[PDB]
Amino acid sequence: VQLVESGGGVVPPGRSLRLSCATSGFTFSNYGMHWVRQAPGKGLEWVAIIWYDGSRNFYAASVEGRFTISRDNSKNTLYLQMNSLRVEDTAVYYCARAAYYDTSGYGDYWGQGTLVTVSS
Amino acid sequence: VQLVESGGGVVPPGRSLRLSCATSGFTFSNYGMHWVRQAPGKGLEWVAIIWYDGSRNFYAASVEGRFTISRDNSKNTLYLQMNSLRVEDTAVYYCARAAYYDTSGYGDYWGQGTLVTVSS
Amino acid sequence: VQLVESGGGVVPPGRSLRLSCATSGFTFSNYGMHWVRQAPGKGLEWVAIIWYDGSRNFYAASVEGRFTISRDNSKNTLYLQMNSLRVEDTAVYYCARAAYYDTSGYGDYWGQGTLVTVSS
Amino acid sequence: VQLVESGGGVVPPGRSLRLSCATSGFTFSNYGMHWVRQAPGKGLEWVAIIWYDGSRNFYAASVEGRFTISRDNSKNTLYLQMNSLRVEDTAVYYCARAAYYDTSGYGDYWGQGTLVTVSS
Amino acid sequence: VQLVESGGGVVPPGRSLRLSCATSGFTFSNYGMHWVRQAPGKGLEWVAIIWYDGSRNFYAASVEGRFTISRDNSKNTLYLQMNSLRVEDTAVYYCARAAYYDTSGYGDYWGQGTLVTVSS
Amino acid sequence: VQLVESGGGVVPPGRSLRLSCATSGFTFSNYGMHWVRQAPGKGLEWVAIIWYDGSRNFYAASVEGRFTISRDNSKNTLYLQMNSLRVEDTAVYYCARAAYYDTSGYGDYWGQGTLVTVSS
Amino acid sequence: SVLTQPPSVSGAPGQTVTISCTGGSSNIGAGYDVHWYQQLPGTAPKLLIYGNINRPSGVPDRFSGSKSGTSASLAITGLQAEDEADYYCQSYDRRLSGSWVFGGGTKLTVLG
Amino acid sequence: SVLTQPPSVSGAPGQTVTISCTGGSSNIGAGYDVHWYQQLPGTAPKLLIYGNINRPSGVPDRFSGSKSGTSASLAITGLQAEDEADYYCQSYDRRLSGSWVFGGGTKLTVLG
Amino acid sequence: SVLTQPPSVSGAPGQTVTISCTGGSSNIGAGYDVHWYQQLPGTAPKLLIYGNINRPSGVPDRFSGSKSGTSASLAITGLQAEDEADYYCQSYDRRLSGSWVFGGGTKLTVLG
Amino acid sequence: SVLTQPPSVSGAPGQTVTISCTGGSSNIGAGYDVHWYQQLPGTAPKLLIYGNINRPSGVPDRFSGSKSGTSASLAITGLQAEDEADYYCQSYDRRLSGSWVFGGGTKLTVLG
Amino acid sequence: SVLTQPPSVSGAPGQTVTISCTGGSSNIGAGYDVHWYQQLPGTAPKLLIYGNINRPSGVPDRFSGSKSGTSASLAITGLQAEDEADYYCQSYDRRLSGSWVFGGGTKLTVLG
Amino acid sequence: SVLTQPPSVSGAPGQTVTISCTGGSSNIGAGYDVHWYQQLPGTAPKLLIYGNINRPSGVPDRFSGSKSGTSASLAITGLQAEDEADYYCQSYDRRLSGSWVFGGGTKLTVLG
Amino acid sequence: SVLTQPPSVSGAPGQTVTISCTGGSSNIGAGYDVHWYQQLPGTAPKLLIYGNINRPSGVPDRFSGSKSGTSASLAITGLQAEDEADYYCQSYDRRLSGSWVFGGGTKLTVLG
Amino acid sequence: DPNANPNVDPNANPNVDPNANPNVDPNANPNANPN
Repeated sequence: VQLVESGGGVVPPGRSLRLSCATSGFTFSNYGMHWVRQAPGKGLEWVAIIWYDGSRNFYAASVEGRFTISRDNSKNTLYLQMNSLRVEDTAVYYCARAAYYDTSGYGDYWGQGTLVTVSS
Repeated sequence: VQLVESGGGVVPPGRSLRLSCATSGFTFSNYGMHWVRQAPGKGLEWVAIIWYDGSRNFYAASVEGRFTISRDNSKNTLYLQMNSLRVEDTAVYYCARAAYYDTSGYGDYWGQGTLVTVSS
Repeated sequence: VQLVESGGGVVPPGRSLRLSCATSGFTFSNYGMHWVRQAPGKGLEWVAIIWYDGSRNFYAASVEGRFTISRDNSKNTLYLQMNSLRVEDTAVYYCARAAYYDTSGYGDYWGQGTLVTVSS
Repeated sequence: VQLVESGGGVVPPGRSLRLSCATSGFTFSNYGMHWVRQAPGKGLEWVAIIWYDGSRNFYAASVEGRFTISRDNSKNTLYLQMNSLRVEDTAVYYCARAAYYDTSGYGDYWGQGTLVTVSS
Repeated sequence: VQLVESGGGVVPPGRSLRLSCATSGFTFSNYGMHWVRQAPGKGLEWVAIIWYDGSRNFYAASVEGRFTISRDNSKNTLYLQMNSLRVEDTAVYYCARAAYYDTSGYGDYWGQGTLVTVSS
Repeated sequence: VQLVESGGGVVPPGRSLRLSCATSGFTFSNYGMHWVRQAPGKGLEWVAIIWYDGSRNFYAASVEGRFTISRDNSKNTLYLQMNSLRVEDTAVYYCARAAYYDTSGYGDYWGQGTLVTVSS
Repeated sequence: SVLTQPPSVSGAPGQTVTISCTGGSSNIGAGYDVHWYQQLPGTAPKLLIYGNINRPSGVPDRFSGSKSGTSASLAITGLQAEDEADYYCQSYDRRLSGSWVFGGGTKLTVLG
Repeated sequence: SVLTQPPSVSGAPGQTVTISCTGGSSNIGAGYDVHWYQQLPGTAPKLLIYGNINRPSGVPDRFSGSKSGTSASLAITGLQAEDEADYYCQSYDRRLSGSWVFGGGTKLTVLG
Repeated sequence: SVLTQPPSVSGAPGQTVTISCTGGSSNIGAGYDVHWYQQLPGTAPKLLIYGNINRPSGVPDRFSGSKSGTSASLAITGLQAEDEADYYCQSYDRRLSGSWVFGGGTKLTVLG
Repeated sequence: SVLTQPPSVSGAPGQTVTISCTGGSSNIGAGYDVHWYQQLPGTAPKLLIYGNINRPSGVPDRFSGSKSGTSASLAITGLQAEDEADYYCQSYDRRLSGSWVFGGGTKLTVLG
Repeated sequence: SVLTQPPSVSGAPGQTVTISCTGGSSNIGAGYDVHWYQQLPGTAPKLLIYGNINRPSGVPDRFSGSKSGTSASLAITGLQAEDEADYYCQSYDRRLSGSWVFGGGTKLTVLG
Repeated sequence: SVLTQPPSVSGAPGQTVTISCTGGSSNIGAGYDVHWYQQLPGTAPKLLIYGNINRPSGVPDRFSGSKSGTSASLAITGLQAEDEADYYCQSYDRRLSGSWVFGGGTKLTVLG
Repeated sequence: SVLTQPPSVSGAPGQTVTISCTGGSSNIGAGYDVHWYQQLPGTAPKLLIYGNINRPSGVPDRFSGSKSGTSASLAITGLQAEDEADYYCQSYDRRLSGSWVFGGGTKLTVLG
Repeated sequence: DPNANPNVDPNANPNVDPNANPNVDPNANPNANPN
């Protein structure tokens, strides 16, 4: 299970940036995906989830309405569309494969991350 | 309901091998199929499932990403393609016809299997 | 809507017999068809169904692999090919027109049936 | 878009009668057609449909087997052939051009209608 | 590939006008063709399509029954015959070569158009 | 079955060159033909097809309008007329006999090929 | 025979009698619609009731039915001599490969 | 008739009168789009509303409608004398073999 | 090995022996139906019991099953020499990605 | 207009600007591929993008796009004075009889 | 910062060190399962513990977890120099809209 | 080039090697049959495999292959020195105007 | 040998013996009509059946047949000693250049 | 329930479901669709 982040860079504030992850080693269409991020010097923060068939999309309240999560199953690719990026959105963004245990879930496989910096 | 298997033999690790389960006595296209395996001296392990129309495929975690399951409905045949064979993959592989009861499923008819050995 | 069976008779076990149902009064090609049978002293047993375009067929477990259902739209005729007849196959066979209500289906029009006897 | 009914009149029950519509203003061969009818003092009742290429036909349950729908694309003409007219078939018959919206269809252009009376 | 249009000009309303598109650089007989129009100051409106062998024609609802599309393969020419011109039909008309991608189509090569004015 | 290329050589860009294949061992008039080419150091590229009766011709997008394919059944010969040769057209050109399997076709017999060089 | 029916019921003309089917979670309590058929001694089954409560225009309002939980029922009011017949339930059992399942069948005897 | 409409509605000129159309789980609650037709005293029905809310360019913006659950409705505002007509609702019932089904029609009377 | 089974069970012909299969809240106590398979030394597994208590027409009534909480069970009465075999239970573990899970397997020795 | 496009977009040379095209379940979210055309002030439109992401060899990698749900988009990077043009989207509306539908077009002004 | 973690933990090689994770009725005592991730200084967090006690087969059995009430923890025994890392707990908070919540993280220093 | 092939494969005489050919929904998974050709250094390509699995009588059974999903493959067993050659796959691409499309081509090197 | 036929069938005088013929999507299920020929040991084949069910005036009604799916068959009833013969099926294979294809041929042996 | 907790809940397993009947379901309208 290999997840590969791509698309970081530096964003003038107010502008958009589109991130994505390519996957291999498993059947992409059978799994849900997550995005998480870590601002430098900060702990981990959950950002968004998309179901295996796009039936559900949930966002952290701090990014909802600014960020959009989507998938193209035929390309084994997960996308995150961030609009109106703020300074506070600076972080390393990571992909993870959704997993679930019993009364709560978890991510099992992780990629390496890519950095998005929002600055004038 | 008759299930017939062929394709075993011995190969060096790292090699690929394809197994094939030929069927007769029932309508192949109306049923999903399963593969299980039994390493010598061991119990049974589920390996893979394919839906009647190929719309879904699932794999045991221990083989996911290395094994592929497929169907050729026109020839009433079920296939299993194993890539990157490991020593741990030595087993008798068996095909079976999918059945389902209520809250869980089961196999009803079984083939005789074939032996795949992975060793230099 | 008139449905008329033909082809019964007396056949020794192991031999074959072919039944058919001629239809008129409705557009044959727009409907699926069913065969059911009634052993001479029992209730009704479902035997087989064929879809309006011939794409799907389903059989009762008691006859699957021995019986074949088919249609010829240009002759407005439904056929049932019974191979490997057993004594247990003695019954009156009836054709019926497929109908469907909501969560389950039903037959609406029935033929008269024809008798198939399987005996030394 | 003109749709013009012709061929109405009065017949004894048991007799046949043939109705038709001439059309103009649109490409006849690109659209399916419908017939509906309205018994005096009553609401509307759907009678039959024919596909643009003549490949499919569907009839109301109360007329199937007695009525035939057909079309000649080279003459821009829609026909309805009624056999065994019954007293209950007295109605104004109308042509309508098939249209389809999303989950259901509708007629958009209508003719003027013609009256068929069945009486002894 | 080159598409050349000629035949515009100004006519009184109610009059007819025949436009044509001469083509070169490709095999005319292997491709379908389109006409679109652009009223001055407006966006693009699809008008009509003709199949490579002339077997099908489709028209925008706004012109069907008034406009005729046709072609003559021996002279590599596409024609549009407009009857009953209205003031609202003033536009630059363009021909285009049909192309098709997957679930929808597109035009690839375009002519330069000709202007048709309908006015007192 | 022999297919024999002739007419290769070298021309300055802008000039024409005419290739042909003499054929024997089969009924030329019953088969369609193909031309393909291979630039030195490159893979294979399809160029053109002509139908057994000359009714249809198709060309690769990169040559349509510059190349013409033709045949003369009375001489069992296939021709390719190339006008406005470009440097980019340098390649070995080959004939192949059309064959067709089911959902796609193939060439079965191939010639020897001839080299056309375009250079100043 | 996944739908259980009494093998026989009876009553005098003019009386009300019932015929019923008992299923389970896979066939009636599963939400699948119940249908009833009537067979006379020398003919093919005739649809009597469909859709639990609906009936062909050829059936008099003498016959009616219901569905509740895993139970289904056929009621006959104003019993006539002409009602002597075999009555059957039909439904769909999601545990089986066949489209239809039938009950055992109940014979109604009218005590003329 | 699988769609129920009131047989008659009315109002004074200038008032708003609504015509309901009630179906069930097989037709309106099933997601099939509802259409409306208008019939004047001596002619063929004319398409009034299509696609639940849309209308032909020949229809005054006085007519509109909606779909919710198994209910559907046509609202006529600014009632005119010229609106006296029979209005019918149309949909598709998945339990029947026919492409279209209609309600019985509602007559709108303008109290001039 | 997901479902827990003893590695061995035994008894003399004519005796009753049982094979247990113990899971947890994710596989047996989870409401998932338990199935049993029988493998003889030189063959492919045979379905013995399905649906916790039901069985194929090829199985004599000497075998029966049971399910209570997380504990599933197979009992064999009238034990014969012919019953020497490996018995396996099967269920579905909702914490795992695979369709089927098997127990360890129990070898039954008949003390001839 | 069938597909919705903003009437205007602008930016300074060197900037990135986007042009949206929003449809619905019948035209973009319907699975139909979206195409884009570029019209310069005195000529016929040129195919810019086809197949949602592909483009003619005559178009520099300055233009690219995507489609998600019911929203399609054209991105222009490294905006030049020479990009002043009208950009149009195109798709197919399954509710209409025509082969192609267009948006109203967006005019891109480069703020030199 | 939903689940509370100490900012730092340390000990000598060979010793046992622990990282707590404390929540409330909304996220640990809530019946939710606690998970742990280990992040090395220049990479992604990796799953260490799941299901409160379970672990990927790639994890040495030197790590374990537990829970009681609103408390949860991760213990490392036989601490090695290579265990220096940032450890995070993870759960689900009943009061929040997100699928996952994280603790504040703890930094483990091995006093080699 | 629309079909993807590795530029090179290899192995010692006596080895088994495979050559892949990967396409998409326009040319392999599209239901179009895949064909293979063999080219020796000084001549025209020769048909090796046709119809995905069939071959000319001039081809020894050392060469065989099949197609599934969007990936086709040529298997060579009993690799000989004589097998050094360029192998190409071929199909039909429904998005293009040409009858045939080819893959890039793979050179097979036998490590003698 | 394009169409598959058993090499031999048999039965005693008076009995029913059938001869099968099986093709595929290229030659029976392809919509091509199946024909049958009868060959006696010292002569040329005689048309027995044409058009799947029709036969020459020179053939007694002892021979009849049919076609369904990819299967076809010749039935002989009232088997006579004189029926000892070779029977062949014939059709057209859309993948081949020849007008006719034959099956292997079946010899019918009468058990006199 | 007068005080059910409204909305769409997170905290569910978003990974298809490998526990379903993989066979063809013989319970669907077998008739042509006039719509």
